[PDB]
Amino acid sequence: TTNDEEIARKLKQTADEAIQLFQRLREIFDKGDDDSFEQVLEELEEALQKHRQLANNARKNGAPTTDLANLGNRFVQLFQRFREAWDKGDKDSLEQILEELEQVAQKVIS
Ligand SMILES: [Cl-]
Ligand SMILES: [Cl-]
Ligand SMILES: [Cl-]
Repeated sequence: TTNDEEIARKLKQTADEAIQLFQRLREIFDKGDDDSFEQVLEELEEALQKHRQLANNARKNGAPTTDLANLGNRFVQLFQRFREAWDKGDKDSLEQILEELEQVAQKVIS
């Protein structure tokens, strides 16, 4: 098809990467180790940047966007706080911010 579907397909793919990766980060946090955790942490942020960049391109070409959410803004702003909490070592934040994140995700996917 057009390059506008390729963008629609990649928005959808990157959202699925983030959804997948957030589920795994979530449970490493109930388990695992800074090793895997920090690794999944960066994967999730890599997916979300791709998604964001794809979104800019769809907006440029005015592509007909079907956006499953926008707790998307909610999710991204909460994920930025989570990273600041992690990087600050602030562990009590981490648990609160991780719950809010799981709540947004489930609101979108269901
Ligand atoms: Cl989507
Ligand atoms: Cl908070
Ligand atoms: Cl919410």
